[PDB]
Amino acid sequence: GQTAGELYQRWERYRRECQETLAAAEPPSGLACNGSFDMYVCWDYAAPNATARASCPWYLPWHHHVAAGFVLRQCGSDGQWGLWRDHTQCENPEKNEAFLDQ
Amino acid sequence: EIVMTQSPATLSVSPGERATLSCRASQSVSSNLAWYQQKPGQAPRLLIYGAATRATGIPARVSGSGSGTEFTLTISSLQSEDFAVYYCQQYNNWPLTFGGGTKVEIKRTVAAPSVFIFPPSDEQLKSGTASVVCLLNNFYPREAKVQWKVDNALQSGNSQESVTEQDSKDSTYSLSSTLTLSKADYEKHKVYACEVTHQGLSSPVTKSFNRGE
Amino acid sequence: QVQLVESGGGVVQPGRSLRLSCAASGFTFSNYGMHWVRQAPGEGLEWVAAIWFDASDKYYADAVKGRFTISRDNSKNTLYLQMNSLRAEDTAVYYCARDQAIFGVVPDYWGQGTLVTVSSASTKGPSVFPLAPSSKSTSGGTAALGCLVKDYFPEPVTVSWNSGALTSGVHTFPAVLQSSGLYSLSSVVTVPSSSLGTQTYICNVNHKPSNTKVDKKVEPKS
Repeated sequence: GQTAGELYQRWERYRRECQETLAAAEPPSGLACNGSFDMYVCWDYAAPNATARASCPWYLPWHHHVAAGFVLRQCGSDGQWGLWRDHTQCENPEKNEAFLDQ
Repeated sequence: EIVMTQSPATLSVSPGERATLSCRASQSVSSNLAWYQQKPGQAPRLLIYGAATRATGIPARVSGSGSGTEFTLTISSLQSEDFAVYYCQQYNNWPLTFGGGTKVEIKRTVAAPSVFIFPPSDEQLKSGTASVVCLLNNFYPREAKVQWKVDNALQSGNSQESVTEQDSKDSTYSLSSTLTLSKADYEKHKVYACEVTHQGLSSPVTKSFNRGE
Repeated sequence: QVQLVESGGGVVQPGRSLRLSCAASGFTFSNYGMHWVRQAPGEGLEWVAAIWFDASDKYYADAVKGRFTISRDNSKNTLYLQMNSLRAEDTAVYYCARDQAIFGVVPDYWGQGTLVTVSSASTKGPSVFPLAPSSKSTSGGTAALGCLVKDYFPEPVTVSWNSGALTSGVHTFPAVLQSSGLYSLSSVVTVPSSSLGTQTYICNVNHKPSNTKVDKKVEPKS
């Protein structure tokens, strides 16, 4: 009995958890990519030139099947997040857009 | 689908007064309801989501309330930009659905229309058709009725109406009704009359011309 | 900031297919869901479809089930709507809209839209006929006059008066769709009766789809 209202409400709660988590964390001493929410997952502060990881967000309907997965994103050398984001580990195990369109 | 119904279809409010709009869901949508504003010729505009949370840039005079099946949008004091069409939309479950819309118009005193009539031009006649135009200018409210008669023959189905947006200068509307005849039919008859009934007229107004005069 | 511009609108014959596109800028396209919403001329908003930020799932209105397909290319910042088996009642302005989140639940910023006309009619420029001022169009010290812009397809046309120099009191009515499938509209303007002998009144009609520009002079009849 999954509705749009429930999924959106769970996403909003995840977003709120990310805000509070980032607000409580002390920012680091030196250069680092800023902790941020990218509409999908919460990113902690990351070291420059390091690959950040974030657990698959719990609001996903299929979260139990990807609980041990991680989203990946690179922190640039100058302390700016890269644009690339890999959430393949967090995809629905039954993903297939061609048959969904069918 | 969850059916969203808004009331009233048109809300007449004086400038500076409060407008109160109603939206009803056919079943509970909790607080998963949004409100939109749209001016003619413009894209819609998010006002409220979560039934009561204003989007960024939305002034405090706009407020939303309700939960379950009954919601209210309130603008405590209407400014010029507030007169527009407002839609509600549920996102409790897909498919997403919009209400039918509520138009908020400027209320003014009753104003009767000026009725004018235009025979077809000789240039159009030479092409084989004849358009007769009855024009109703600067009236309020919007509700009006136009009836065409050609030598006392009631014309039904061969005319079309168009109405302008409300003109904020005097808060009035204008309406056109166009009667289309063939050239042969037009030249077989003499009296062309459009009759107008409107709340501003004590009795219906007839505007006519006689072909050849 | 947020910019959405739709493309691919135009005329399509009934039963045929058409694909719209939407190009996004001013925000990170891959972080948001998207929507399509349509509006028939003179009518209200009708939701069409929405899609996850990564196309994980897609949602469609009952009216378009089995015919429309929403999709996206995040590398090109483009949203698509593939429309098959189009019918006359699919005629509408089609809006592209960004979702407030990543699923497609609340369209929070909208594009300007693109008009889709489903009809078998042929492209045609209008004939422009005068609505001459007379004693039947006079009130006080003013006279009404205008232009009849008849039998064109498709929308839109634009009308100005005196090359834009006359703009106050101009009522350009919305077009009506005739039983022939061609559109027609009128533009009227109120004018001092004392100027009818010396001031020329010309309506400037532009129908870009048919490459038709017409200036029509309107004056009292003999």
